[PDB]
Amino acid sequence: DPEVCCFITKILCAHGGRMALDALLQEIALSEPQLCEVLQVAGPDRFVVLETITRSVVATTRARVCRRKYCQRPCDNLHLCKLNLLGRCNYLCKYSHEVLSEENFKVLKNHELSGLNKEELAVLLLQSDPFFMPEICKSYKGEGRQQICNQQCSRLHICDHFTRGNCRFPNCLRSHNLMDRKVLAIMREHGLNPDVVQNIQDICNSKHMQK
Ligand SMILES: [Zn+2]
Ligand SMILES: [Zn+2]
Ligand SMILES: [Zn+2]
Ligand SMILES: [Zn+2]
Repeated sequence: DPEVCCFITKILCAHGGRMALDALLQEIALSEPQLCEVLQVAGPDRFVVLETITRSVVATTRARVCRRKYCQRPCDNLHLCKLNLLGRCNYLCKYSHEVLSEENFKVLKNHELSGLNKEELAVLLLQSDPFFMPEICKSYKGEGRQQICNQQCSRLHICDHFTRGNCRFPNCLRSHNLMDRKVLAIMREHGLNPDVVQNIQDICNSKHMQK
């Protein structure tokens, strides 16, 4: 049911975007096969199930924040301040700080996320929309060479395709490890804590299996 999915998303986001199946069952009030049937039918575009023997669920969405500076309407994306959600916008900003605006509520409705408050929505977006990640080094060509990039580098040395869930290269040498200490340090500065990065990592790992 749509009312069931929406409610799970809500529980997960209220616990930081991730829950172990045991903790979820003790909130949703369904049986393990009832909950698993819901999760599997909804798909990996809503819930990502992972075994770490210990089953865990990660909340995700196909909803996206508009990347344009001056966007000409109509637009099917959310219109908000990226920096404000990353805790880097308190100062004037030309982007909307009204998360649950009229236009955004319409978008949330298309993605069945109208139930969510601004905190739950932010948790969800920080781990689902690749737009919230730091800029990846444009001159990064992969590991195992002398010239990895054109510097002495302050940017991410990760596979750009992997973050967009479209790394289709047979034996890719560009890093897929967002859990690397050097990467986590760049993430922390951008406004993404290690728990958020762990969720991004697992959603990206899931997207890599389908494509
Ligand atoms: Zn737009
Ligand atoms: Zn702002
Ligand atoms: Zn670089
Ligand atoms: Zn790759």
